[PDB]
Amino acid sequence: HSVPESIRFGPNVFYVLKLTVETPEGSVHLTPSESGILKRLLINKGQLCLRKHLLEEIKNHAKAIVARNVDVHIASLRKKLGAYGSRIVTLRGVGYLFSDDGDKKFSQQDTKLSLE
Repeated sequence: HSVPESIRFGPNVFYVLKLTVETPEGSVHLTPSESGILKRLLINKGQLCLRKHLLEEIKNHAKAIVARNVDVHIASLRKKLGAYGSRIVTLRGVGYLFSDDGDKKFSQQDTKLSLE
């Protein structure tokens, strides 16, 4: 297991602590409450999670301060987030399988500055 602290999906990078994804043209902002849901799922990045239990992850980080539920906040997130919004898979039997890729990003070294 490896807890990542960044997002890299194709030609678009998203920060888990910035809430802003840089696009080819420029940048793209979004709501931290909706992007917060994808931020909690990014901590796992491809894992078997539950729905109701997910409320505990979105509740621990503002249970949407502008909605009625989290499931409805993830839908609007699909607008700001992008292709990552669809990442959250709701299997009718398994639960929540936000299958992304798997290639985590464990910050092994602390720096990199030497001849090659």
